Amino acid sequence: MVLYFIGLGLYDERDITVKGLEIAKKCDYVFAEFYTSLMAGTTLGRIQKLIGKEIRVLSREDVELNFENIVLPLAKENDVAFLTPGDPLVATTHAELRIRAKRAGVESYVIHAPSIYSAVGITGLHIYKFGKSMTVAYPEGNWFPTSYYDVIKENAERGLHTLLFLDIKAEKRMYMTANEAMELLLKVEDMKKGGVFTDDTLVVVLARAGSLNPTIRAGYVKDLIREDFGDPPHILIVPGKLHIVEAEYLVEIAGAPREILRVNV
Amino acid sequence: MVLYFIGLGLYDERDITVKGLEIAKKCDYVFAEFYTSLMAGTTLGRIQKLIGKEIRVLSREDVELNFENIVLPLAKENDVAFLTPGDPLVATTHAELRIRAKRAGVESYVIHAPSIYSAVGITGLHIYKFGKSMTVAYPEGNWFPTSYYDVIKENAERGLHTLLFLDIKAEKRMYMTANEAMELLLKVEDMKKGGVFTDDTLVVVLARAGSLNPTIRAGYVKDLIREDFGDPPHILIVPGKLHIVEAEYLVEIAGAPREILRVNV
Ligand SMILES: Nc1ncnc2c1ncn2[C@@H]1O[C@H](CSCC[C@H](N)C(=O)O)[C@@H](O)[C@H]1O
Repeated sequence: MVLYFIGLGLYDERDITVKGLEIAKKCDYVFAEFYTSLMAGTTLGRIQKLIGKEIRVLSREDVELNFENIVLPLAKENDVAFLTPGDPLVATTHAELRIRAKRAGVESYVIHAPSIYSAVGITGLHIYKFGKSMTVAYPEGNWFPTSYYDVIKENAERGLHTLLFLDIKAEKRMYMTANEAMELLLKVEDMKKGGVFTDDTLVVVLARAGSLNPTIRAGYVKDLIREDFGDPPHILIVPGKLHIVEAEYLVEIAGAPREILRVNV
Repeated sequence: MVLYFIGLGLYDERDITVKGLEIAKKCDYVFAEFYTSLMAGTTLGRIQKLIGKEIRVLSREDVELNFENIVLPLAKENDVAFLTPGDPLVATTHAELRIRAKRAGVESYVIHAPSIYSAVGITGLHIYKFGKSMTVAYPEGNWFPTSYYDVIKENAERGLHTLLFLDIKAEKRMYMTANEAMELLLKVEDMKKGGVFTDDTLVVVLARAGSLNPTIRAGYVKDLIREDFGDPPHILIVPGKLHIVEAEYLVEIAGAPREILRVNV
């Protein structure tokens, strides 16, 4: 009679909360999805071994079109868990799955876990200063989407930081790199000539957040566009003007150049 | 000789990530602070029992003024952990403590935990639609803060939601309720009269996120300003223009008036 939405955290199998693990261990069935994101620092095998339950993986269609035919029926007469990378209900379409549960006469509870939305705090940027967030998407065929670029302009205009998720093909395991995102943005800039993202723009790159050894780097696009930030996933952040303390952190902790202490403050 | 900033999570001691618990268990000395937020579902005892260590609680002054004299010294010789509610670097100034660690020749690592900042996902509001966030601070003497009112206006104009952290004076056991935050906002509307926050403004209240049964309520200020949402902590959210599915969730899950189902696009 209960469905548990349990987050797995940021990077590996230990990023799940003690509450999340203990509850999942007492469930009769355990589902998971890895289409909204992947746990780059672990495997399904390691996650199963830790929970001690076999985990049936679901596709985007399994969830989006048949959550009520696949997961909810079992939740009617058992304790069922639905695992997802990060914090549950962060992924735009997930909240409504709770409405489905309600409609099916199933109770649902949410066990939270670390999300990249809060993990970026490790970049030293004050979290209250973040504005609208967006995802950078790959152009394709006759379609060049550029709204993420307009958002950077609108946020920075107001002194707000912009968090940019990079496109991902979880099935193909093809991640967009911070480098590809920057070059995409330089291309969009050349098209709109808006002066929003150039070689002189200051950006922050966060890779493998959650890991004990994440890669935190800050600098101008002209020097970072070709730097190796390691293995995915990659998160890109275009900061609005900086508070002196944020700059000091980026310089001391993320190796940013002294120049931002006068140029971007 | 290392320093770990370990988040304890949103509500009780089980909201700590497995990574955090296992590392906290092997540390030589364990420090913590409980003034940046409130964990209503646990006590210091349960935390000590859970990690098997004496925890010495620090005050805002011990941290802001003597972190480098109290904590950093031991980090030179032993492995130390600094426990904080939620995520250690979110809506705090704890990030700056890493700079102090570096300048003292001490290595630091951050272990994330579920933060209220991503927990907003449980309100059904798309977290990418959140704009700049702010804190509603208690008036002090003749000084009456009002920036949080302008922020709501700014975000609303852009159709973005506004997350409002509520104030806290842990040394006096004071935790601002959503009700008090609403009262303060109506007063500010009085001074400014920008038509930003009134009896007809739709708001969302999330209380004690992280527990199995948090209070999630949505409605008009005229009907919510006197309603009891349980014990703290509470945050307050002033949504902008809603998406259809955001509205459906608020009504079905957060018990909002059916008529916010009709959006004025
Ligand atoms: N479980 C919870 N439920 C509702 N609000 C919460 C909360 N935990 C924190 N808050 C809100 O945030 C304020 C403290 S701000 C510090 C936040 C913390 N680092 C984190 O990651 O969550 C509180 O006064 C309250 O308004």
